[PDB]
Amino acid sequence: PIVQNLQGQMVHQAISPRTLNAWVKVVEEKAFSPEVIPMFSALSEGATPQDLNTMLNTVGGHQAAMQMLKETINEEAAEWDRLHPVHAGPIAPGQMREPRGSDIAGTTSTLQEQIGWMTHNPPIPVGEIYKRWIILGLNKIVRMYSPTSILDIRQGPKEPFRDYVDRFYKTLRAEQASQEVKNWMTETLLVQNANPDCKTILKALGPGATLEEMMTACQG
Amino acid sequence: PIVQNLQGQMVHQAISPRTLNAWVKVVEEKAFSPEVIPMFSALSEGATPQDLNTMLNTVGGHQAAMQMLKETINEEAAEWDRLHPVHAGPIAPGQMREPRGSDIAGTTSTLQEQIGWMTHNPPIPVGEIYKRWIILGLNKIVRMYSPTSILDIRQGPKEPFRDYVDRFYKTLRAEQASQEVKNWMTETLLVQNANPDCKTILKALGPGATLEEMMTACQG
Amino acid sequence: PIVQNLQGQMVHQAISPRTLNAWVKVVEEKAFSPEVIPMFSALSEGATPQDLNTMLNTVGGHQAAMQMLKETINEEAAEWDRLHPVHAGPIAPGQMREPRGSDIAGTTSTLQEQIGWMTHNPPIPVGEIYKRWIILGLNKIVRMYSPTSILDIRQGPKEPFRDYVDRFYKTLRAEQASQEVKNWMTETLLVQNANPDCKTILKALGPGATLEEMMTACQG
Amino acid sequence: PIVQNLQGQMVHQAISPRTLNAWVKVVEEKAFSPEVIPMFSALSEGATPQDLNTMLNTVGGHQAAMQMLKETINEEAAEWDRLHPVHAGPIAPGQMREPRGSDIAGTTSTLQEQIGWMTHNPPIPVGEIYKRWIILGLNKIVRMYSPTSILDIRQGPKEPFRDYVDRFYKTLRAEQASQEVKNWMTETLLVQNANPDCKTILKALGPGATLEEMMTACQG
Amino acid sequence: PIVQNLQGQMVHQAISPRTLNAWVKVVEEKAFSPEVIPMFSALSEGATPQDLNTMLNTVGGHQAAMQMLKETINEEAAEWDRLHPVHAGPIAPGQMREPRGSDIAGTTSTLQEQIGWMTHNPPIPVGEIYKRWIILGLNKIVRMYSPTSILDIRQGPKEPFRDYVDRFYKTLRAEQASQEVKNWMTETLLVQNANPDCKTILKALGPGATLEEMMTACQG
Amino acid sequence: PIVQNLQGQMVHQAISPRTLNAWVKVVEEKAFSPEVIPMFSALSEGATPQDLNTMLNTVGGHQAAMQMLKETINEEAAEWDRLHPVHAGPIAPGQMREPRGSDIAGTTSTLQEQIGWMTHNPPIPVGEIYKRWIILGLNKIVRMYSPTSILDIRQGPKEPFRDYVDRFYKTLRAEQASQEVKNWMTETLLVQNANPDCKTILKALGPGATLEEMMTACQG
Amino acid sequence: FLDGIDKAQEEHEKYHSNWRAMASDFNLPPVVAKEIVASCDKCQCSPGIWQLNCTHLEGKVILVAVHVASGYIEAEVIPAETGQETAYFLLKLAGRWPVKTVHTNNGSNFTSTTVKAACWWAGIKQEFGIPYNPQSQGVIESMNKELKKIIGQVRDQAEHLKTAVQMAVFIHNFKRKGGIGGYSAGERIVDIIATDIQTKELQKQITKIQNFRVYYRDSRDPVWKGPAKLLWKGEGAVVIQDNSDIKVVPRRKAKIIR
Amino acid sequence: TAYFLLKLAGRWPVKTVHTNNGSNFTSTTVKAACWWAGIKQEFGI
Ligand SMILES: O=P(O)(O)O[C@H]1[C@H](OP(=O)(O)O)[C@@H](OP(=O)(O)O)[C@H](OP(=O)(O)O)[C@@H](OP(=O)(O)O)[C@H]1OP(=O)(O)O
Ligand SMILES: O=P(O)(O)O[C@H]1[C@H](OP(=O)(O)O)[C@@H](OP(=O)(O)O)[C@H](OP(=O)(O)O)[C@@H](OP(=O)(O)O)[C@H]1OP(=O)(O)O
Ligand SMILES: [Zn+2]
Repeated sequence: PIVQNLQGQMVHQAISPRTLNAWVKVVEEKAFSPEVIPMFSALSEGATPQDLNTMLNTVGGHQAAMQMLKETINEEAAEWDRLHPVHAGPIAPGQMREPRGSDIAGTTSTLQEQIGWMTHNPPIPVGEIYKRWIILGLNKIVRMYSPTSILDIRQGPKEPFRDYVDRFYKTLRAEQASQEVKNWMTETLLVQNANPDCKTILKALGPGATLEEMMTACQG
Repeated sequence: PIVQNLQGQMVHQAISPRTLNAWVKVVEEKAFSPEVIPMFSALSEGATPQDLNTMLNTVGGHQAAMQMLKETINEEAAEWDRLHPVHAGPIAPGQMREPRGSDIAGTTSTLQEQIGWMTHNPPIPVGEIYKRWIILGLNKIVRMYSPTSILDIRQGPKEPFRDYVDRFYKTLRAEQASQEVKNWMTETLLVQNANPDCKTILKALGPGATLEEMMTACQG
Repeated sequence: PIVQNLQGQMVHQAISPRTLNAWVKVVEEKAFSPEVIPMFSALSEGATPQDLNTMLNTVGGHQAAMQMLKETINEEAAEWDRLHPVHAGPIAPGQMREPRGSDIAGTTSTLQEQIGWMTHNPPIPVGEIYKRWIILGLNKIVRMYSPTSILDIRQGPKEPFRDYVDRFYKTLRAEQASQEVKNWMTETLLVQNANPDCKTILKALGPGATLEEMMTACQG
Repeated sequence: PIVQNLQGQMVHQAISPRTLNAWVKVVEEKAFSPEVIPMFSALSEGATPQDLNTMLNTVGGHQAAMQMLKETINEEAAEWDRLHPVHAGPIAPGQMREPRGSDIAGTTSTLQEQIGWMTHNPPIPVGEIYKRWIILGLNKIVRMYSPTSILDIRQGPKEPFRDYVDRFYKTLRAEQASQEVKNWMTETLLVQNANPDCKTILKALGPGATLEEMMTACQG
Repeated sequence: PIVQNLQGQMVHQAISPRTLNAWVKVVEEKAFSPEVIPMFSALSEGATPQDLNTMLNTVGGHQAAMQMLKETINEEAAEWDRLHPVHAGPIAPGQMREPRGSDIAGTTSTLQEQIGWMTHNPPIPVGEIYKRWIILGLNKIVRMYSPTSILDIRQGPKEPFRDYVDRFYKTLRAEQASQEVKNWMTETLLVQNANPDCKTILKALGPGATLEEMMTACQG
Repeated sequence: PIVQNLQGQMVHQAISPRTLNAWVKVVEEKAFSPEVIPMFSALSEGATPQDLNTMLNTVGGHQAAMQMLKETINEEAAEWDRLHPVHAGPIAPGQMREPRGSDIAGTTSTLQEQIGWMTHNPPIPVGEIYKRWIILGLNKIVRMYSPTSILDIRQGPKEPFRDYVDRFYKTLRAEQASQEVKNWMTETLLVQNANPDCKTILKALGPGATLEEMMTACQG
Repeated sequence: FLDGIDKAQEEHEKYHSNWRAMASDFNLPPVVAKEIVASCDKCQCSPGIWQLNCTHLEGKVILVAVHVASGYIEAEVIPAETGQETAYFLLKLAGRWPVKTVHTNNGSNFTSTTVKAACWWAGIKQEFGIPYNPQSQGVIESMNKELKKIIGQVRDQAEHLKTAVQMAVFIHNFKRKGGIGGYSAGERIVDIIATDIQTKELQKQITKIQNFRVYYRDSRDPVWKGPAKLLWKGEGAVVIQDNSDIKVVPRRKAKIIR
Repeated sequence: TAYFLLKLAGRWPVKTVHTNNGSNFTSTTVKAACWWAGIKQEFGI
């Protein structure tokens, strides 16, 4: 990617094979899950849009996700073009106009244009906008890939509650909702689907009982 | 490969053994597919033709494809000789002569004159031309290695729609054609060969429907 | 992370993929043993809070501990806000205003603000405060995953005392108490939960004898 | 090995353990197959004869091939000594006489002699000559280690043409001869040694057809 | 850890995760054997006491050894305090006072103190003193870990003397004594406790015989 | 290891963990064989005697050979002291006397003395003499570790000559003798210790020939 | 069929075994086993398969054919390595035993036009390569080496090579008792052929059944469901399949329509 | 406990196991494994 030098200006270098190998292996070994959402960002810091597309294209299988994210990239490019109108007229020497909807995706822009835009004054966060579009695509794809809702989780008749609440929280994180909805469901849903003994213990604890007391009470 | 020093100049370096080892192992462990096209292009960036042919020759197995791509390289060299005029006569000293069909293939050009071509003014991107020739050859090879065509795709009575659309897009990527016909196919063909229930569902959906709505409605 | 340049000044850098991959794999592989507490501080030194969040969010499963640490971070931020009054008024550039309960966690602060805080004179160890909050969260996670207390370990009738003392100290390091109580318990329980021959040797040695002489004399 | 210095004087460079480990593992792993010929030339670029000897002696087992290559090295060193005229006259400081048959092999010559020969103007390609000698030795070793001829390959009546052509080209590369004979055999034996149906298909296709045409026609 | 920069002053460096992982795995997997003592000095050259403490506390299991090492570190800190009286008075400008007993252990001193001490003129090798204390702890823990002494080892009549002399040397090197005492042991006990046939053969050969002729004397 | 800066001075550095780990692993998994002798010489270029002794002491098991090589080092140091003139009395400023018997072994001389000797004018190849002493010790060790002699090997009735000549050369390489007798014995008994059919075939081929013909005739 | 369909479905969902295994284990017709196997989303005749091998003894070629389900042996020495004699032996064994598929290995004489014509006339599908059964590869070679062991033992008491070889193969087929069961190879092969005849009688009985659209009612519900494909009728009940589900209903809760 | 039960089933044919009403013996994993293997359960000895 484009990273700083030792007390020098920003310079471009090829993507390290280790990074892309780790990305593709963690994509293939682990299914689409929320934990891959931040990891990708940690692997895409200061990366040009061309490098992002190169990393994206190496994914093998699950082409439906690729088509979904390409469609979302196209629609976001159209939104950016219509909200930020395409200015007309010649550009002064030493300057280039703002990247278009096709330019951010890298389909109609070369690496030299990306380098010029990234280091331009004022800076052009085209790569950051492409990264956030990819983040939105990943959010909707992990919404798609989640096979179960949050209202159909019930603890077993004698199943330990540890992994039950663990998977409940795991499914809750993959749910696209609001903060207050999450608070309500973590206040009410978990107690309505528990084993009778420690669920009545929780009902005795009353509202506001944090998970530490609830887990120390449901012991055994 | 040719690499730039930190705030320095362009210098040649030997190929790291890990890069070629990863290339050969990913070639031998993964069957030929379009996703190997970016993987090859992300590793051979800024590489002399000598490195390109050493990486190409180290591949073990499927040597019929190697012979086919060598034949296409030879025919592309002939095309370059026949369309780009051959500058007859001895060029004046101080300027590197026009690369031949063998020179671009690396079969007769040593590393010293390759570096001279790299540092010539104006720069001569012979390595990029050879890389694009290799890309075309690999496209022909992956076209050859396509297990089946695209018009015979049919969703089984018990086949899930997810796997059906995944393999449909896999074969669509495996198809070599223009973007317009790709759009026409992805807009018309997939709905024709689906299961009757989802066929009627998509017919009720009508035209101008994104694939996310189709896949959400086809569930069950 | 924040790495000092070669005979230069401190410059910001992103977390290497190898370090985060090793951290996540070592966290997910075996268990939430107390030994993760030192190794964490061996991988998150001089790191901005957002990179701490990125390393935190990559954990696979075990979301109950994640909720625990998030709630403890929120309550500690509230305590920090209530104990330290907000400094209002105009703020000079280069030295930004006091961070809030959301700025310390980095959920609202950006990279530039964190860099400014790091380079601010007087120094702002907000990253260190977040790290020590994470240390407390890890301590209570170890408490959550502690199999049992120390008050029930009894040496076997024929079990060698080596494994007994080893597991006693293993449980002791996971205990949450003051140092004086730990010294008292390691002085008392060891002699009160031993085999008859080892305990008679201990009482022959009398009080004030360290474990060295104890387990060199109880040998045989 | 001998590494060029950035606008300075070249100096000896230590051999990385990665190259030795990779070389020994790839040698011990699969076979004395032709694919080791390029790999070796990728792991010994610009290496001193001492480095080549060190790489040679690292192998374990299969000492018969080592004896073969040692005998060939001895005979070709004798040939080089008998063809190259013996240097006569005083040797000025900063220069050295032509390396002996034992010196090119590196058995007796020290690293200082190799450095002096490299820094001599014009440089003596002793390393390149020894490398091509090793290449010839490996070629004849692979010739010995091929347990099949080119004229004995038969295609089963229901055997696909794919693996037939694959093995045909494997044996073609395993066989060493003039290029014209290789072209003649790959043009004649391919059609002449196939199943009757595809044989008549190729006869209908006519002579000089590219292998892509025949492989597409023989399908079915 | 602490590494001098090329053409520059010494600068603090973060701990390599691979080094820590290799250290912890080699400590946990093989044994508490003497050969790990030199390896420690290979992985602890030029490091702050905090680095040594982090390396020590990351080990899993064998917590009795860790407690013993901590107690010996405390007693050596007390010894350092008693040998070097606590100098009172104002701190010299730019010259921090010598580390205390708790300062060498690093439990009460921030990293900046060690950073200043390492680069201070004259240099203060407090880290080397801590390393030597750890070496003494390793010596005593490997002494107590040895299950058998050297005065009771006996050779069975139904096995070759190879493994007997091997284990004799294992026990000899596992015990800490003067060099002359070790020479006397390897001169007397190697022949005073052998099999009778080999004992008589060596008595016939006479004293002052090397181990090579000793082992080649009674083979089988 | 101590290394020379490009167009600069000679700076001492610590041994990389990779080299030591590879050395100990290859020692463990590849129990003493001739091919390990070059390996050490590939992993000890430009290394101080302290580094050599450190990597020597890290070995685990087979301490009888370690004591043998230690004794040979001591006796070679005594020989060096008794042969090379030992100088005493005043020492010229800016220079130090040559290393003694204890200094070359590294038992008494400090690392700074080795650093000064390596950079001295003229340089002192004490490290290389210690390396060649270790080479001689390893040669005698591998001579000791020979499973059997070289004149007793035979070929089984159902044993192909391939692995027969392989083991013959493997055992022959483990012989420390002159090259002339090696050539004499490898030309006569290599057929006298084989199966009668190929024996008579080789005898009919003529007394003595190139081994390639003798192995091609013996094929099958 | 006493609730064995549910057991077979559970066993195929947990193991996905061969249809014949379920048919033999639960005493069911092969049709229900085949339909249960086809119901599996990840899934899609041992008698009558013979294996041929060639060996060299006393400087002469001997061809031996062996069955897979029973291991019955036939062997003959051929004066000269020609495809005509192998074709003759193939047609003779076709005219002596019911052969459906001839499996062999790679061979120049096996790919002759004469043997191809001979097998095309008989309507027997021939192939060579990996054995059809994933197991019992070593059975053929073990039997061949047992025959090779016994021919050398019985050669001294015979005057001709062919007579000795035939006597040895006769002893191996008849006068050599095995392990489990402990009887002749002829007995096991005739039992296999008899069970094949019985299964073909079952097949023709199923062929007697046809479309015969049948409606069904369950648990005396007021509604009538269907149509459902008829599988079998007997013992006062009818077993049918519909929507990849096989169930047995009493006759009083069903109707049959021509 | 379920792991040991499935291992012993894989090493020997078991049709019935006699255990007490312990939580480990009646655990969800053990019950699932024994029902998958078709092994009858009897509580009380
Ligand atoms: O190629 P291998 O023989 O399998 O060895 C690899 C290789 O290390 P080396 O290049 O030093 O041999 C990996 O490095 P990369 O190829 O990923 O760059 C390394 O991975 P990390 O360096 O990222 O740790 C991996 O270690 P691991 O298996 O723990 O992932 C390690 O394998 P070994 O540890 O078995 O040598
Ligand atoms: O420590 P060195 O012997 O000089 O080798 C390093 C080391 O790689 P290994 O640990 O696999 O040997 C670096 O990894 P870190 O120690 O920084 O984690 C790696 O850096 P990357 O991980 O970014 O690849 C670097 O490679 P580079 O110089 O390209 O940055 C590579 O040096 P070599 O590639 O020369 O062996
Ligand atoms: Zn199935």
